Amino acid sequence: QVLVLDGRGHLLGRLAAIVAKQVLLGRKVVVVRCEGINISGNFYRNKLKYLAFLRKRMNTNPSRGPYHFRAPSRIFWRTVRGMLPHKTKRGQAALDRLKVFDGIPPPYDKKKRMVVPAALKVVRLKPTRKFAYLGRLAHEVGWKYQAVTATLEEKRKEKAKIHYRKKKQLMRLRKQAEKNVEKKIDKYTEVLKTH
Amino acid sequence: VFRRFVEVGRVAYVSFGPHAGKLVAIVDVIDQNRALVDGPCTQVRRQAMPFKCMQLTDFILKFPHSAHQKYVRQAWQKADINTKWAATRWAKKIEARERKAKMTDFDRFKVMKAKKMRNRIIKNEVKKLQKAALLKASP
Amino acid sequence: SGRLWSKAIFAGYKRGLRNQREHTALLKIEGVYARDETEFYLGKRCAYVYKAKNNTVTPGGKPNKTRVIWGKVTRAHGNSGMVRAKFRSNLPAKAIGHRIRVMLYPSRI
Amino acid sequence: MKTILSNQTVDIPENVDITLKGRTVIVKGPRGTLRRDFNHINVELSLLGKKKKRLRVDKWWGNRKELATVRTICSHVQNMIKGVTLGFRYKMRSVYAHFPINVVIQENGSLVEIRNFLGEKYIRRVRMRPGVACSVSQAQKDELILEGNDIELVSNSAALIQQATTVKNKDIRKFLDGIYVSEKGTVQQAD
Amino acid sequence: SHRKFSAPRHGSLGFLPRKRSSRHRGKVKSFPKDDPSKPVHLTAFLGYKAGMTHIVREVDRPGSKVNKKEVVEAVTIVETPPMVVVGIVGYVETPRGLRTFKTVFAEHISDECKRRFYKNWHKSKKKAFTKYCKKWQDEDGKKQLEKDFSSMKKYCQVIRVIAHTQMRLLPLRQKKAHLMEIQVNGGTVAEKLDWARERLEQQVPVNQVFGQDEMIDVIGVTKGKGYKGVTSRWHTKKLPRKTHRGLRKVACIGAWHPARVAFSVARAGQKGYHHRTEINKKIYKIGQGYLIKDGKLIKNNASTDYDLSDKSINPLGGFVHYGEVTNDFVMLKGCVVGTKKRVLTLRK
RNA sequence: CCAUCUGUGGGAUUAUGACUGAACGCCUCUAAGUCAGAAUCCCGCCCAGGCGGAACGAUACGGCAGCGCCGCGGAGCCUCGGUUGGCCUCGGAUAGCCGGUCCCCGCCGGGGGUCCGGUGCGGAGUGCCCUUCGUCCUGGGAAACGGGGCGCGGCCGGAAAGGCGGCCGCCCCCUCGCCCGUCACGCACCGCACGUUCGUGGGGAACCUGGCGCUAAACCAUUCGUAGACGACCUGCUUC
RNA sequence: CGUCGCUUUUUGAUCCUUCGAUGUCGGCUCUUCCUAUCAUUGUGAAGCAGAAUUCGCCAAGCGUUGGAUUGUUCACCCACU
RNA sequence: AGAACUGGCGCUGCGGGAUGAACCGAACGCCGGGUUAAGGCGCCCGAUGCCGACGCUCAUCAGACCCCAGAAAAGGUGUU
Repeated sequence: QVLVLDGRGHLLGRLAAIVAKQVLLGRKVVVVRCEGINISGNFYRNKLKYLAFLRKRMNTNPSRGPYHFRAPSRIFWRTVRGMLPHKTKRGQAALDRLKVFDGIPPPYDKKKRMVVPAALKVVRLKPTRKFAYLGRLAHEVGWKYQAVTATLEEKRKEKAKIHYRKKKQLMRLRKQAEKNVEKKIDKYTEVLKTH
Repeated sequence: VFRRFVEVGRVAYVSFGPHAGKLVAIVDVIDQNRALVDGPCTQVRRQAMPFKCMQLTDFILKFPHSAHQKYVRQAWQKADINTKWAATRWAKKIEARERKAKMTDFDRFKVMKAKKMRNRIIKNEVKKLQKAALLKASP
Repeated sequence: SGRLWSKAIFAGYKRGLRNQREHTALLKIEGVYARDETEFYLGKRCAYVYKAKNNTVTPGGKPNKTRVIWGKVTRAHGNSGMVRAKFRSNLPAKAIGHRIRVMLYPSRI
Repeated sequence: MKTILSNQTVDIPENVDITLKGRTVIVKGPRGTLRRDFNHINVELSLLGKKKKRLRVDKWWGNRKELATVRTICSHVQNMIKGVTLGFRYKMRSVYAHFPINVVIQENGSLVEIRNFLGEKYIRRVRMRPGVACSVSQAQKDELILEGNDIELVSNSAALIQQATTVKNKDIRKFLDGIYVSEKGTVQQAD
Repeated sequence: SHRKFSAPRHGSLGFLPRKRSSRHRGKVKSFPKDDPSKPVHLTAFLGYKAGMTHIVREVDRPGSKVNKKEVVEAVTIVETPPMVVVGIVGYVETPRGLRTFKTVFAEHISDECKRRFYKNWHKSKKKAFTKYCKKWQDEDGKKQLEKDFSSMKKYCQVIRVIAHTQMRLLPLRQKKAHLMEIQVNGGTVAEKLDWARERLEQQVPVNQVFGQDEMIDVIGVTKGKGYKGVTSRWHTKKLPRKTHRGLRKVACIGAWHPARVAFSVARAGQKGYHHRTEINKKIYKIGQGYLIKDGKLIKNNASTDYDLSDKSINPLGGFVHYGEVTNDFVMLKGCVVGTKKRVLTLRK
């Protein structure tokens, strides 16, 4: 049906190289909390090539022309717009299946997000080289919604920690409830055969 | 942090390549990313291997520096590595992970009809714990 | 009752970079991701089930709105293990991304 | 060159005890406590030995440029062990020309208001880093004594008075004003 | 190339889309953003301009060649009848800005309130809110109405107030109430909404929001001047008399190779009737309009303590193209955007 | 400007100046790490609001229909795509995880010893539904919550795009709601494809069919002139 | 004394395109951009005491006029700045 | 601008060089299967989704594939 990618710790283009291929095959990929996306190189360089990106502007009127989106959901969304053949109808309908969400919505906060170990800052960069957030280069340029985005995360991470406490509260039983010696036989058939 | 190392005389699991699954003993290192390993009682002979091919264990050994197969064959069987490798909780995993591969199709029907039994035995008994802790605090 | 076909999307045509060759599709079945392990799927008979306006069906059942384009796996393709296949028609190019149906016929093992 | 291991060891005196979260160095001394997490440097900290308290910092595969910075851990530990027991006293003397540099301190040693600097009619309120304190220097004229625990909260704040007193649009080879750091000592002497 | 004698741009590109504004009422773009310490008070307010007079006051400003001499200043007076607070509108804030959470309107609503909900009051059956005033009387719909305040207190954060003007107390012909929607910058959201449910459909005078000699902002729509050309719109210089086909125009509207007219060049369109915000207008006097019993009638407006006369701020002959002020007013200093008889909002 | 009125602040930083501090036993503004910093750049304020989204109001009987919701069958017409779902920690990477007495949080959990496991088995290379062909005779293990649902009724739960999630108590009903054995039966359509599921899908129009309901606005014409090239806009028309 | 480049705002060399026509000097009017910055902001250096100056750095946000003779571009001059 | 030896465009498409007269491959009846050439193999875009090998490299103006599309002297206790 639908896959729900988490966005923290991932690089920008290394994720959207994967996302743009899994969307031209017919799946629906939803990138969730794209606020915390790492990007390569030190912060001041990535800011310059996004500040110097802002002057890309047709001279006779800019209302027509280069639509600089500023929110870090539509930063990542413009990157997949580059790596799709979006002029054909084969590429217009590859943006009908991508919905990158800034922060985490209520449709998807009670879903289980996935991560891709081909685009992670953990796996891919050498640990002695600097990185930059899509969080605070998008806020530094225009996107005026940084405070009310992190404010809603602690209301999500409040109703998550009480859920993670209560799932392991439910899980603590089924190791101790499994303690009864009554059901002995149905484990001959699985310790032998990959319990 | 870093509770085990590489060392002259360390048993090392080998992850991939032409020697997957077999154990080797790190005997001597050469340059920054390769070794000179061997296994006498596990059918993999003295040669050089990279370090990203192998996979460290908790089995130190007591060798000289880069001795022959005559004195590795002693400390391999004197330590009884294969028994100590088998009855640990990491060759009970890789063997069961390949016990599921050679699990045949009639065997899966023996699994599925017996898995769906015990997971119902636990549920009508974990409910008996979901009721004897609410009844603690009805008032 | 129960699905008796391995899942498979339709991935493109057998192309160079400019021109494409229409005569053989190439697939991406769900599950193989290496050429070394696609040897099961060589020769399996694959079908493109889709919908249209009238009826025309084959068995004892009355015709309803389904029709199909049969076909078979030709050979392997690439290191990542996708599979090209030669149907007895050409694919309508609308089916890009939507699944086809790789059966269990041609079963040697 | 890619050297196998580079290391320095750190003694800890018995009056103080470092415990660590990992790369966070929780130092609890007599006069205060302080801490510096080091998540930028990727080196392991291993305290070792009872009754002796040796701290050992060791970086296994650093490039000349990361073999460089294993000393920067242990040199930044010995400015907490020396800083939590002694604590840093900085003494700056105002070199004043014909116009005397006046100064008062309002909010418990944290707001320094610097008037009559070089005849200017402007007051410079230079609030300090949180944790440090000032002094009207007793038994010494026009001196200003800064105390605290962490040296990079002291000296950064202590530089904000030498830097804020700047003679602009003039000569700086002549016209020598400002309250320059002249003595970098500790609170407890000879200890 | 390289103009040889520099000039600045005629007109400013920050006001650039010179449009007939899509509104007649001055929309407040941004209210003052509050601290929760200060008391429970409003921001913006409605008033209609009527005309202008001037003034003579005794300035006090030591340091100029002006101090303690009589100084005339051009003033403008703006008539404010008391409002009636009707709706309570609560806003939740998102990662996409604000969002209107839900609203509550007052129990019974007045006659010019219902006149905004139609484009024809004559033909229509006047049937707005007839099935919404029946959720206050019933206790079936009452507890799901106060359900919409305790939820309003729990989630949404920047609540506002719907009010409008009283149009029986003006000399206009208009009689539609200009419904507004203004923000309460009170304390916490407990005290912010606790102050409004008590005071739905009770009035708000102008001397309850504004203090005299505090300098405020005006939002209004400019004087509509028509379809005017370049030398009257961007004030580009007239060409000399010998010019063929036309004098009152810009001559060269761009270079060759950008083969495309820039937006930056000055050309003709619709001058006037734009939306503007005048910044920093001091209020000179708050007036009280036609007082009650004792004496046949009392005018007593514009009766300063250095004048001592039976006068009122309606000029002799009444205001030109407005009428005659009977009510409270606000006299600003200077020029204020709009025709006479035009709605222009004040704002803290 | 030939008279008058008004024009406003924040953030990351450039250059530069420093701090601590190695590289290099000393020195160092830099290599890791920190600080000040401006007509710059970004944003506020101001102007326009999008093949973008909210909130609320009103919803067409008269002499006749009609039009909504909830429970309704029955057929026609069009669009096509899918063959089971995971209902959620935070984050760490020179480490993190589980189980745990004690002190600190309005009788439960934030803080430390202590005990496990770690190429992750309290393992989305996994997990649970599950491949349940139907049904009967007929035995054993498992089973005191019965489970479909027009239910009936209460409750509180989830605002970032809530379009959902439980509990408790009663109700036409069942004690065959699982696993293993005993007994055979059902289209066994005679080798053969478009099988099985989402799904009593989604869209629009009629006829016999049950209840609860509702009985209005737009634009023209007229008028206004706060507006006007025309359009548009601003307004008015009560039997006082 | 040398020596190494850059820019196409000078002139020249070349003839690629246009000869069934690209309307060719200047000025007026007007918008935008360049930085190799005259003034302004933030700094550094001086054979910088102050004041007046000069050379460098980030920098195109802002300004860079009125006049006599000339068809003038350029010039030169008066005068504010 | 002008010559010498050979080849090519001119008369010529096709795969490649992002596009291109001449460059590198290769020269054409109409097509089914197979394999390669110069080229390439993160996504546009067929193919590295190989558990590729060994190094070098931090750029507040990175670099990135013949002809071919913007550079030198001199200098650096950057670093090997």
